[PDB]
Amino acid sequence: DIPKGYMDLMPFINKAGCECLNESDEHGFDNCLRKDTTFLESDCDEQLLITVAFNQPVKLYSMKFQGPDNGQGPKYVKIFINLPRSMDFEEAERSEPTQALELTEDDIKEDGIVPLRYVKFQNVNSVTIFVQSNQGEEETTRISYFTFIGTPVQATNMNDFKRVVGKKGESH
Amino acid sequence: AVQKVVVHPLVLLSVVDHFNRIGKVGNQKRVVGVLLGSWQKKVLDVSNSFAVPFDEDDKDDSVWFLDHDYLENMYGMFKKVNARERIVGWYHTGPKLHKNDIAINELMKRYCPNSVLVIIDVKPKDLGLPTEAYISVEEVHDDGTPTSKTFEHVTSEIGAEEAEEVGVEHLLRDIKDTTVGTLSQRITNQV
Amino acid sequence: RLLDSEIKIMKSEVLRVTHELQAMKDKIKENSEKIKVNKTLPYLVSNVIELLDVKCAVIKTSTRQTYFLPVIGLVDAEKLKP
Amino acid sequence: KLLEHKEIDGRLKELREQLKELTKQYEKSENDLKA
Amino acid sequence: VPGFLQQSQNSGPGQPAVWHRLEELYTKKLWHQLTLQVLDFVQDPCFAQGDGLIKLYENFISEFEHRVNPLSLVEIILHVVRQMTDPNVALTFLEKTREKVKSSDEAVILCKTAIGALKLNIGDLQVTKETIEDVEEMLNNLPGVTSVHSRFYDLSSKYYQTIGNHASYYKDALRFLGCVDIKDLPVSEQQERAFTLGLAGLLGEGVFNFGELLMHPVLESLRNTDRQWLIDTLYAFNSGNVERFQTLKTAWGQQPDLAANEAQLLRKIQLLCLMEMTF
Amino acid sequence: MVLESTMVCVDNSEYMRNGDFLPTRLQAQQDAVNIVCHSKTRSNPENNVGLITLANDCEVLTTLTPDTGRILSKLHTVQPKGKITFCTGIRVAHLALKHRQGKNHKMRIIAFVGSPVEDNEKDLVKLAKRLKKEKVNVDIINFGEEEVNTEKLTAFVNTLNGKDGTGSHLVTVPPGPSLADALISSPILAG
Repeated sequence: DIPKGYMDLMPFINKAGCECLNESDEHGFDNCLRKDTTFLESDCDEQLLITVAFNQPVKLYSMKFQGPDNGQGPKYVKIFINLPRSMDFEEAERSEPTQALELTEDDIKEDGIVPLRYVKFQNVNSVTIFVQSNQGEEETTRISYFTFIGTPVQATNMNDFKRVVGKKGESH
Repeated sequence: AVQKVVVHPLVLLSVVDHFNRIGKVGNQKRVVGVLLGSWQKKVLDVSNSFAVPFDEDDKDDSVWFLDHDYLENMYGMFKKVNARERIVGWYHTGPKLHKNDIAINELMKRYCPNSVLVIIDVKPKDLGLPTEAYISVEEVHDDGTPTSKTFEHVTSEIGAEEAEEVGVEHLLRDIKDTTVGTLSQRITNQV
Repeated sequence: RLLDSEIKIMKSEVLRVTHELQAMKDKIKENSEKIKVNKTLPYLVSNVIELLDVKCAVIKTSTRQTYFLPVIGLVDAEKLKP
Repeated sequence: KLLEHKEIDGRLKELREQLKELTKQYEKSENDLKA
Repeated sequence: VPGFLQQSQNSGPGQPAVWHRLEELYTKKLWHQLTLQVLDFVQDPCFAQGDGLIKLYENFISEFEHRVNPLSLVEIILHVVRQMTDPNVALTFLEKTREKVKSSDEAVILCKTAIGALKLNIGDLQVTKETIEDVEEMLNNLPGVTSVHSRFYDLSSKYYQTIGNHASYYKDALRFLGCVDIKDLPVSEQQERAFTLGLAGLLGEGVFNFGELLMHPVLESLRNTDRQWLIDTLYAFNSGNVERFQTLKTAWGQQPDLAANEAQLLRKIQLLCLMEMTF
Repeated sequence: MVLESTMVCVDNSEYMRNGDFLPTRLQAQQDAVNIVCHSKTRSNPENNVGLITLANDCEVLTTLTPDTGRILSKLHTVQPKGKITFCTGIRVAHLALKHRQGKNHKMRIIAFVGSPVEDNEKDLVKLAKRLKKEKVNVDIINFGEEEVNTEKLTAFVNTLNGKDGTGSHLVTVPPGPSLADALISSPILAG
């Protein structure tokens, strides 16, 4: 599927980046990261805060929060970007998201792709999803599969540098 | 004690940038950073400041992160670029103090014996003097009132080194009102 | 009774002081190399003039110009002389 | 028992004296780099 | 040495609760719980006769004590020094502690204040400046605990016994009262302090009455019932009404040190009247 | 074995001047810190550790770092002064550890309870739920002055690791001359 000129942002995520919260130990973030029946389900309650970091800054265009039709699929999600620190559930309840989104049942299906306010996502390095509610108001929320679509922003390797031509060694 | 603290453009622009940086994504009542300065006589001159990772609990007013190692090595590197500037005081943007702040000042006193705190209310754009300065005091009050670990006001003002002065003037040029302003500016100043 | 009251105290503080000394030595080496990269020729030979206290030196350049130094530099005030 | 205690205590004292000397050259290095 | 916890089992009301209580802490080496209760019992309404056991007990506790809080000795020693009542042996009693009390806890100041009090008792002026001026400069560094300041300021308020200490006595008594103000001891002592502070204010050469102590709870709530004349003339001073009858009332209320200084007192009232009247 | 960041929380209350452990409790907790941190270091060099005091002002002596030498060095002059303020100490521990660089590192809190602790019964049980939603593994060790796992602490830890989680332990030390051996018997390597 995917849109025109965009590619999956999955190859750019970082394993050190992933800090999904409130996840059940049996069913984790890697599960909702896979295109399988493996899914993430929350542990304490329906609230579920999941953060992901990227190797290079990336422009996000759309997101696919696919989830099961058992009523545990995400309903209301707050979107935050470029968090400096780890983010608390109370803050997520009180902080203004980069984008507040209300998924409908069609969005949560396996073919359901959710558009994003692409203007607000141009130098995104770490996204945070605050799943606040589910359709069926079930005790725990399940994320069947979720990835990000967009495009890399053409960053550079800071420490790479290196001399290329010139005096080789000493100058003014 | 400390009779005066003079604050340069660079620190206030840096804290404005820090406030916009944090409130962009992590909107919070305040941000906390560290000032750098030098001592003349008993007046203090502050021109440098860096943001430090900080966190405050909403109502517990006793729970707080200020990063020790980050502060230390950031100061070390800022000394590497410019060694004159040593740690004096810490800044925050909250228009109000907190019961939690005196602990922040006590931690900062580990790095400076007479560390001075500065409130820089970036959001207010009002009558005057957007910087407030406070020192730590502990004395018997000489009048029978119970002693307490207290913050004490020290007068503050804005002063600029010549390079910062040309830098600020160039940006202010378009909105700049003339210094002389024969009658209009003087009457408006009296009003 | 005896020799048992200091087993833990003697066996730990020396290691900590040694580790602090080792890191302190590495930081000394780093400072020394930073100075070493900053003592590169030319040196613009010049003559010394009287010293002042507020320990600080005055220099007359081979280019025939007078400079005052707030600090004398990498050499010590006792060795030098007008 | 006092011989081992004296050995370790004298080693500690010598190490701390050498550490004061080492901190002195460290302060000298910082002072001349600041210079 | 361990036999002492049974030899000492007598000489106390309720032998178990007073000796076996600390014996259980001593036996199984739990130390700070012991240090809690050792200080607790010295305030008992008895003659603190357990100190006689403590004369040897200090040897048995401190051969290999290895935990004791320096305050959790000095606070009891400053009461044993009062209980023993011999000024000669007090000096050596405080020393065997002061020599070893040099830890990070600032407790040697308590010993210094104690010896200052004992020396003030035996000779109020001889070298009593030194036993306070060795604390004044070291009252700095850590001014936050303020109990040390309480003891020091109480001592320097007792220094009013030196003849010329009247205005400085007022200042230091106010400082002591600011160190701690909650009751913590009988209202008789608080009213005595308030009364002496009133005389100090009315008598000091440079202090006349001063305010906000007339509104200080530690005197007004105490003298509305008795000795009201002090507060009455204090209100007169803070009102400037140069008044004879109530001045004579406070004169017969406390004749020496107040009545023989009429010429001084008048000079205050008239002065204050000017202050009030241009106010 | 697991990739983790650990905040050790050592008591520096005046109650630390107890002496039930080997010669001095004050020295003993240092060997305890040594053995617990060595386990986290040898498991993997990337696993990192910081330290905290829970008594009096809960100051962060060391921020999270793989350099265990900084932790063992900072244990000097820990100076037992106050009393365990666990209520804010446990939460400041997690607030401090969450500022970690490598987010893949697991949550882990180890804290030393060497003093009696008072807390609100209605809320201490749901601080366990709080740290559950924050996904924090918390091992708490209790000392002789704690009357062997007060019911509040046992309930708190049981609900923190309830429903058969990691089984994070609430280990009471055997009162008297015993070190942290009860942890290295199994819980530190299994739990």
